[PDB]
Amino acid sequence: MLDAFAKVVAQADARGEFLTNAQFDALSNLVKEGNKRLDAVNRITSNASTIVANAARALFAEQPQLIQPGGNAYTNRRMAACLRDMEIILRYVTYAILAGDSSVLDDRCLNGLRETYQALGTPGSSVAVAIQKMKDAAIAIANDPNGITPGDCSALMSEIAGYFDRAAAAVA
Amino acid sequence: MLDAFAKVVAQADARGEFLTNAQFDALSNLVKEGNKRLDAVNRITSNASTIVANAARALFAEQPQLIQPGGNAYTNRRMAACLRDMEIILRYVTYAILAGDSSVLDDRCLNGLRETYQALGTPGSSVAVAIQKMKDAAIAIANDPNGITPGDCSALMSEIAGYFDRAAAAVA
Amino acid sequence: MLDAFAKVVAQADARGEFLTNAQFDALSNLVKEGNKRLDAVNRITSNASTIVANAARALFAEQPQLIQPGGNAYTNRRMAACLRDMEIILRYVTYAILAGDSSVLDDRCLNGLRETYQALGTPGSSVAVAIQKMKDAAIAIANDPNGITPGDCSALMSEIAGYFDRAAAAVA
Amino acid sequence: MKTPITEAIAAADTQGRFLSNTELQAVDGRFKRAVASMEAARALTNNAQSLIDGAAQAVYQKFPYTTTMQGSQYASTPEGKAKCARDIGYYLRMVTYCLVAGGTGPMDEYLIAGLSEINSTFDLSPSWYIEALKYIKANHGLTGQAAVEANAYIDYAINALS
Amino acid sequence: MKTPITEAIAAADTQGRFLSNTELQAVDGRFKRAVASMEAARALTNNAQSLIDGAAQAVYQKFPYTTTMQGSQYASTPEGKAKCARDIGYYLRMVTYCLVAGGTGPMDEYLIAGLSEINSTFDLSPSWYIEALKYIKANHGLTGQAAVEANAYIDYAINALS
Amino acid sequence: MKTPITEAIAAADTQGRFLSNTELQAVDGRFKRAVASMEAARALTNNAQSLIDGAAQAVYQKFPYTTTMQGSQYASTPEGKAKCARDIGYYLRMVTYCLVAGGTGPMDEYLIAGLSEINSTFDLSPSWYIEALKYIKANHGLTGQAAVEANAYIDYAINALS
Ligand SMILES: *[C@@H](C)[C@H]1/C(=C/c2[nH]c(/C=C3N=C(/C=C4\NC(=O)C(CC)=C4C)C(C)=C\3CCC(=O)O)c(CCC(=O)O)c2C)NC(=O)[C@@H]1C
Ligand SMILES: *[C@@H](C)[C@H]1/C(=C/c2[nH]c(/C=C3N=C(/C=C4\NC(=O)C(CC)=C4C)C(C)=C\3CCC(=O)O)c(CCC(=O)O)c2C)NC(=O)[C@@H]1C
Ligand SMILES: *[C@@H](C)[C@H]1/C(=C/c2[nH]c(/C=C3N=C(/C=C4\NC(=O)C(CC)=C4C)C(C)=C\3CCC(=O)O)c(CCC(=O)O)c2C)NC(=O)[C@@H]1C
Ligand SMILES: *[C@H](C)[C@H]1/C(=C/c2[nH]c(/C=C3N=C(/C=C4\NC(=O)C(CC)=C4C)C(C)=C\3CCC(=O)O)c(CCC(=O)O)c2C)NC(=O)[C@@H]1C
Ligand SMILES: *[C@H](C)[C@H]1/C(=C/c2[nH]c(/C=C3N=C(/C=C4\NC(=O)C(CC)=C4C)C(C)=C\3CCC(=O)O)c(CCC(=O)O)c2C)NC(=O)[C@@H]1C
Ligand SMILES: *[C@H](C)[C@H]1/C(=C/c2[nH]c(/C=C3N=C(/C=C4\NC(=O)C(CC)=C4C)C(C)=C\3CCC(=O)O)c(CCC(=O)O)c2C)NC(=O)[C@@H]1C
Ligand SMILES: *[C@H](C)[C@H]1/C(=C/c2[nH]c(/C=C3N=C(/C=C4\NC(=O)C(CC)=C4C)C(C)=C\3CCC(=O)O)c(CCC(=O)O)c2C)NC(=O)[C@@H]1C
Ligand SMILES: *[C@H](C)[C@H]1/C(=C/c2[nH]c(/C=C3N=C(/C=C4\NC(=O)C(CC)=C4C)C(C)=C\3CCC(=O)O)c(CCC(=O)O)c2C)NC(=O)[C@@H]1C
Ligand SMILES: *[C@H](C)[C@H]1/C(=C/c2[nH]c(/C=C3N=C(/C=C4\NC(=O)C(CC)=C4C)C(C)=C\3CCC(=O)O)c(CCC(=O)O)c2C)NC(=O)[C@@H]1C
Ligand SMILES: CCCCNc1ccc(C(=O)OCCN(C)C)cc1
Ligand SMILES: CCCCNc1ccc(C(=O)OCCN(C)C)cc1
Ligand SMILES: CCCCNc1ccc(C(=O)OCCN(C)C)cc1
Repeated sequence: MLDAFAKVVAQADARGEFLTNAQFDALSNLVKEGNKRLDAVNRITSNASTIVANAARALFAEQPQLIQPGGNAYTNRRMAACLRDMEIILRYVTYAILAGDSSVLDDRCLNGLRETYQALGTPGSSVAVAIQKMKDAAIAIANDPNGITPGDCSALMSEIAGYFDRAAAAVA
Repeated sequence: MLDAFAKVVAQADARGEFLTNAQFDALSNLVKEGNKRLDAVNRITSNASTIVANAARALFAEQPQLIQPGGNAYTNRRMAACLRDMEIILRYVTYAILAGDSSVLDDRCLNGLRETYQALGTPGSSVAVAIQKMKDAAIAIANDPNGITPGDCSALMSEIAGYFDRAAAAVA
Repeated sequence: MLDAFAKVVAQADARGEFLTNAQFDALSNLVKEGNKRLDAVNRITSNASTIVANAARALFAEQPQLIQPGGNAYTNRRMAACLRDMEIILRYVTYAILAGDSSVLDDRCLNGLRETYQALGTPGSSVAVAIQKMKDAAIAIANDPNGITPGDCSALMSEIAGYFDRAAAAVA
Repeated sequence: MKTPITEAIAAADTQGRFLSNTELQAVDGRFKRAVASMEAARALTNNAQSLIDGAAQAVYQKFPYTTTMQGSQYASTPEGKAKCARDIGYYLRMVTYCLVAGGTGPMDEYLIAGLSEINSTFDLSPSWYIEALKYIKANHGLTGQAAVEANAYIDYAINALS
Repeated sequence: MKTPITEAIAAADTQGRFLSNTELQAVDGRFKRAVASMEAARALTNNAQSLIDGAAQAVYQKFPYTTTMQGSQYASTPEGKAKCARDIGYYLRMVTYCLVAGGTGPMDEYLIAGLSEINSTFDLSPSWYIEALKYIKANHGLTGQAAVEANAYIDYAINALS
Repeated sequence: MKTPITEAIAAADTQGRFLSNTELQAVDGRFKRAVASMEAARALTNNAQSLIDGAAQAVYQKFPYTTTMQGSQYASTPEGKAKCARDIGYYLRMVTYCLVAGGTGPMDEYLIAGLSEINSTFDLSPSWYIEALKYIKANHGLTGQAAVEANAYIDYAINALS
């Protein structure tokens, strides 16, 4: 995997170049804002079980076909596999947030996942919706103004949304 | 694998339904006729080596190209592999007869078999003929009126023919 | 793998035939000329490291894009993998020369190699050029008139060129 | 799915061999016992709605908080009452399938695998389903071997919840 | 296929290395011995029909039941006589291939692998083929090293049938 | 690539779990140290051409045969001088990348893996690059923690060449 620093290094090496001032400035800004990144990872991680379970309840309320007999989340084994997948994806998203780069999520979670679901007959579009519901809940938790030094984390929240959306787009 | 009972259960569960009277009646009739099923499996199994060897002799008389030098059953290693495959298929067919369901034959024998033969250059249509010759011999043995309490086993013989034909169709 | 003797045997067996006079004569001529084959293998093998390194230097002089940052032989890990592949291919070519048949080279080296390079993004056409540069150097060494009993090895050199060209054609 | 018949076949397949005489007599025994088992399953099926209805009410009476406490995991709303009756029907359906198949396999595969995780994630108390299962045992009216078999599968479900 | 040459190459390949001087001298030895071996194979080839014909008659004389007893496995019919002559020719062909290849490999791969299963399934007696092989040894007329090599492969076939 | 951050994530992934508080504090420490490291990398970058030029001349002075001895591996030609300056720039670039990434990973992956084989195959003396690296250490002008970090990566490269 790459973190944000290794990613810039990899981009520079493929061009045979020392880092530009823009690359140095981009990485310095990431570090300057790093406390917010740590709060986001801490807050999402500490609430991971709630984020998954609430998102699952919301998915099945919206898509009852998934829990009708014969549906892809019917039977406790399929429901448990579905809950597991949601937790797995959330877990790799939190790693991407810590790293500031999506490579860990792409390489260890998303690559091949559409094809896995296609072969199972799992509706990837429903997994995408589950991811989106986790996204909204994770951002509300990461961006909660209570109990934290006030400041602007909108850029980070857009980055976080990007990783969730990348996961959803890879399975839809 | 499924047997006939588990198959009806699986069909019912996918619909979220208790068994219908028709399903209960179908399974009760299978049990009522179960002695005939046991005789068929016993008789085919006890004569398995003869069924294979006679069917092989008949195949090569009909398709001498298979045993001309260069043919797919020429050399003792290829002939032995061919005899082995015939015995394997007969074996899984007898399991399907005992179970009253083709799943064991589909899952553990037939799935991928056409593609295996295609990659080897084995003529699947000749394997289908070998299966058909085993079918005819197996039914004559299972349905022999001598040494058994007289009764009508025509429904069972049609079911047996179905499993052999399913095997032939999967490789032809 | 087959050597030249086993290859003729395999061709004869697929036809159900004893060897023809032409086949016997072809193999007897191979043996009559076998000392030259041994010199060729000995000479190429003893100079293998030089053949690889010189051919690599010549490749990169002709195709500097391979060693520009971002190129497929840039970084010491990629350069080392490239040098390794050249040595591997030369090694299997020397086995084919000893055997008088290309099967070992086809089966243990070339089969699947184009697809391997395609998936890596390695330019197979550049590997083909590297092979051709090794070919020219290997033939000049095998066919050096100094320090050896004078005689005509042109048929053998054409056979040797054939194995190198077969390798190049399999990756181009 | 594991049944007495698929187990015999699996044993033969594991050893790459045709079925043995002992394996055929095992299936004969299954066929002879299947009669009474399937009759039990049909009796439960014919009485399913009354058993489900009564079991749900038995749970609500034993645990009154389930019909008043706020939360989607409870039966305080019509939607929650419907979820609960649905789940109880699932358990009864699984009992009938076990009777038909001759073993626990259907319940193992469709209900028990993942059960602990589902009850935890969705905040469903195992005690609720144990009470429903006890009501079914007390009211299905089966006798003889039918009662032994049905109650074996019910007690197996209770153990899985325990 | 295993030959003295492919064995040398396989050893080098197993160790990921170029061929050694000892491996090259092994192939030189093969090349020097190949002359007499291939001459033996050509002599057998040139005389194949007489050897096959005589060997078949030797089997029928040793085992007269093979020309009268009823069954497709016997030589009681023209079709069975033709199968038998065919098989004897296969064995002789394999001997010639072993001589050409410098080892048992051709016989190993095309005839011996599966032999026991074929003779069992088709009810062919190994003793028939042993007698044919003894006739060939007694009548091929080879001498010197040619006889050592040819009879090595014939005796190897007899061992495979024993 | 290994960095202090990817190592924390890899540990969590290996155990199939979310990140721990200790892992987050490890990344906080990385973020706090990254400031001085990236400043070192920018200073080296801004001075790269002078350092590369001076290092090449230092090698030629220490090993005069490299500018006269015949062979493409030497710097006796303009093409060889250009190859040498290029390679020295690669080493300096790798030092800057290590400073940015917070560890040896970039140098490990892009330069050290395969280094011994490249220097052997192309007849490049490790001593040449060690001298260039010593010149860079003596002339980069870094101080404090920047010097500790830069010289750690330079000394790591020297060790890889030793
Ligand atoms: C957007 C996410 C919200 C936001 C965040 C925010 N945080 C700070 C300051 C700090 N955050 C931390 C957290 C950590 N440091 C660590 O090492 C770890 C891992 C153990 C964590 C979880 C710390 C220590 C600080 C500094 C002390 C403090 O509490 O301020 C800020 C202030 C500016 C800054 O980046 O430091 C902000 C803005 N604040 C919001 O209002 C958003 C909802
Ligand atoms: C169609 C296949 C032929 C046919 C069959 C047939 N069989 C019976 C009765 C019996 N068959 C058995 C056999 C077994 N019971 C076992 O447990 C095992 C495994 C060890 C076997 C092999 C038995 C015990 C019976 C009952 C006693 C008896 O011999 O009758 C019938 C009678 C009706 C019935 O289903 O029981 C029939 C018709 N009869 C034919 O004519 C067909 C050629
Ligand atoms: C074409 C390749 C060049 C050529 C070859 C050539 N060689 C010979 C004769 C011999 N070569 C050997 C070499 C070996 N014998 C072995 O067992 C081994 C492995 C250890 C080797 C490497 C030998 C022993 C001989 C015989 C003695 C001799 O030196 O002559 C000839 C002569 C004809 C023949 O085939 O024997 C030739 C022509 N000569 C050239 O001019 C080509 C450049
Ligand atoms: C839940 C929102 C949806 C759902 C999911 C579902 N998934 C499966 C099975 C699998 N899920 C994965 C995914 C992963 N395994 C990993 O290790 C990783 C990280 C690399 C991922 C992302 C895999 C590999 C499988 C198959 C293997 C396995 O089950 O462990 C199922 C089971 C399907 C079945 O029929 O068995 C289900 C039900 N189903 C829905 O309806 C939701 C939309
Ligand atoms: C005989 C009627 C025909 C024939 C058959 C033949 N088959 C092979 C090789 C293989 N057969 C199988 C089939 C199976 N292997 C299993 O384990 C199972 C149960 C799951 C089956 C159904 C496989 C996998 C192979 C390849 C691997 C192997 O040989 O074990 C051959 C050999 C082909 C070769 O060139 O080696 C042959 C000859 N050939 C005919 O001409 C008949 C039409
Ligand atoms: C050199 C002329 C060119 C070049 C080569 C290059 N190859 C690789 C990677 C691989 N090469 C192989 C080839 C083989 N492995 C074997 O075991 C055998 C014998 C059966 C062969 C022929 C394989 C399998 C790989 C991938 C696995 C591995 O690296 O060991 C690379 C590395 C590519 C990368 O991005 O990692 C390179 C660079 N590159 C050029 O530019 C030359 C044209
Ligand atoms: C009734 C005893 C009590 C009650 C029930 C209740 N259950 C749920 C939700 C779920 N029930 C299941 C159960 C199963 N699904 C399966 O596939 C199987 C095996 C076939 C079983 C046994 C599951 C998976 C869920 C969650 C998903 C879904 O809604 O279908 C609820 C709703 C939970 C929520 O928060 O929405 C309720 C109310 N609750 C009581 O208080 C009753 C006493
Ligand atoms: C002659 C000594 C006796 C004789 C021969 C006989 N053989 C068969 C049938 C077969 N013979 C083989 C032998 C081989 N097939 C191969 O591929 C190889 C290796 C190259 C060998 C050695 C095989 C496989 C068969 C069966 C398939 C086929 O017919 O080709 C028969 C006919 C058997 C039948 O029942 O139809 C006969 C008669 N029988 C005697 O009595 C002679 C003394
Ligand atoms: C300068 C100190 C001395 C000098 C240098 C010299 N180098 C080469 C050729 C090569 N240098 C490398 C080095 C690298 N390539 C990489 O990808 C990396 C990591 C990013 C490194 C460190 C390589 C691979 C080569 C060979 C391939 C190429 O030409 O690029 C030469 C030319 C060698 C030749 O024979 O053509 C030279 C001259 N030589 C001196 O005498 C200087 C003191
Ligand atoms: C097996 C998949 C069936 C899931 N069922 C449903 C699928 C889609 C919808 C639906 O209406 O969704 C539209 C909005 N976006 C978020 C999807 C409602 C139910
Ligand atoms: C390699 C496949 C060649 C097999 N040779 C033959 C194939 C087909 C026939 C042939 O005539 O079959 C027609 C009837 N059905 C049963 C196939 C005869 C010989
Ligand atoms: C990644 C591949 C780029 C390699 N670069 C080059 C490719 C081709 C040529 C070129 O001109 O080659 C023509 C002659 N034959 C031998 C190829 C020159 C440079």
